[PDB]
Amino acid sequence: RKMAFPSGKVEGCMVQVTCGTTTLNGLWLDDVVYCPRHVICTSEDMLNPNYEDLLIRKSNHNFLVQAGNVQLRVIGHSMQNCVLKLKVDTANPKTPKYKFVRIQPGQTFSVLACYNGSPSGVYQCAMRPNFTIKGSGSCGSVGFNIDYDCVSFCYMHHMELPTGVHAGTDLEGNFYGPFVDRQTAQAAGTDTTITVNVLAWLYAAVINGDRWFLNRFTTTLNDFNLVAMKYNYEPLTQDHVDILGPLSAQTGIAVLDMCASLKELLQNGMNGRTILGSALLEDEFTPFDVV
Amino acid sequence: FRKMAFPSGKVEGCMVQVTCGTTTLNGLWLDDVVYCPRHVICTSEDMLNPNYEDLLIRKSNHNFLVQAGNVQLRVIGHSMQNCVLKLKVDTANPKTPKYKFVRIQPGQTFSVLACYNGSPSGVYQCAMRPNFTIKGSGSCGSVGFNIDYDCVSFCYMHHMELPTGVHAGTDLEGNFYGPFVDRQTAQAAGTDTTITVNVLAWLYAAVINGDRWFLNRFTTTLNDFNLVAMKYNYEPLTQDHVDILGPLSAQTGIAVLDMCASLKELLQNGMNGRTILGSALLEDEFTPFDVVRQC
Repeated sequence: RKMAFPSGKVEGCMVQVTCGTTTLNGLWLDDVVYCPRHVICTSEDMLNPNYEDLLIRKSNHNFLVQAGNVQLRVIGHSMQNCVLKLKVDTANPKTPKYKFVRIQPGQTFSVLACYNGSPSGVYQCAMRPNFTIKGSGSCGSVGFNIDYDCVSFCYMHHMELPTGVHAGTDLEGNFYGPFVDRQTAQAAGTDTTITVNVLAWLYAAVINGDRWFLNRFTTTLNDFNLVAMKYNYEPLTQDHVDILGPLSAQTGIAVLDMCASLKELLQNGMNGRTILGSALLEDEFTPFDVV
Repeated sequence: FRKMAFPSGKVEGCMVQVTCGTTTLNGLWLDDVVYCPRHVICTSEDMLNPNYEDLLIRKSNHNFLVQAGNVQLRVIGHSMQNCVLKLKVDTANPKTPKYKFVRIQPGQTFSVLACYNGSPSGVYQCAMRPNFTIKGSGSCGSVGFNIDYDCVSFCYMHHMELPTGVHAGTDLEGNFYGPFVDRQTAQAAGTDTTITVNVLAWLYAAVINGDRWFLNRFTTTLNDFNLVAMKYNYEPLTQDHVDILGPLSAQTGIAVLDMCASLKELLQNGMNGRTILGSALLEDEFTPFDVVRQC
């Protein structure tokens, strides 16, 4: 069961930002509301937005920020990459311990999906290798991990792409992948399985006592990558084999032996079986998640 | 289309740790009462055949250490309602949400906040299986809930792990779901069925999301589909069910019975190398309300 983190510490930060005709979600941390800069655009302006120019025509009072029933007073505003930063007259009393992290493809986090500043649901997801999220007016929703009462914020939703997938940035406002906050013809590159996440998950099934998919073979890293890429799997790298090291030594299965198992699995299928609870190979669990 | 849990911060503010003797598990703290599974007072020995009436007669308040994180709560009274043990406490939880104690039917879904000894670890969406079990994740005493307009409707509290890896528990008034007891005795889940009405709502969710390949010009019968359904271990489809799907049929232009034809024709021939919304197994853990609520 993919669990998302408890959302409460992020609910306490979700606000509503409005600029003219446009509303979306912002993130209240101390005395700064963070949100996507395109809150300042019309639909028209999304074709070719000049963000410096649009922002220069704005005062603090053009930005209406409501945390629940209470309108917050914006006393300054500043663009950093594609994120807007509104200084407010009131540090958020509900501010958790928190840090900003940029995550890399394959890693997981929870998303607090909101609508106009009210949290609507939480879900667990992975950053796909093409830098998108297969997910679910949630602009400004944030993705995060919690580690011993400290929320590490890693993602903010910005755009929806033509194939029904989401693109966004870190909280320094820097996009993941080649995407811009422009309604252009940008499209997701070919998406591939997070191979290392399937192997960590295969080791999880050995931990919960299911060994039926194993075989007597082994493989080389190179021969594995050659087979697996023909099924559109991400290359496995020496650094992936290392990260899996602790799962290996715990189940006594060496990594390349599990690689051999996966190769056969892609060749055969499940033959009716399920492994953990699933009838397909799951790539949204990391080696850190399983342990 | 992702399964989504309700946000859990209103429930997080309610989780406490409850220890009696050497036993430790999770409690729910609403106003001046802490709720938790009664088998907290149980010894490894008594768990084979316990007389909860007796072993709680012999317990008094000081036997229950209740900690709200970095705060021990003073128990000032105890009582049992069915299989839930209720603890009056010195203080009343200021984070208590507006709430209702509710009991749900098989095939309804809800969100669980798993906790390890009073500290919430994570949250997932799940469904109450037709055999009254939860396929799920030191979680004992964790609760299930649905949120509607800032009202937490609690519907589940976890008691038992069953030998097949599933979970068994009660409503918040202490009544078990399914033929299970809170003793360490041989108990198993019945053969599980698929939640038909939830599979049909999930097929509707697919035509809304633009995957319409499984549709067929055909119409079938309540009776003749139900025979095709008993043979695949699916729950029978009733008229209240069809009524429940009328919204989604109106929105999509596909009558429930014509969607049933689609379902019956995919139960025999499969997807022939296609998939529904990126999945090849028939998801049965989304209710109608869940699909409407998300579309």
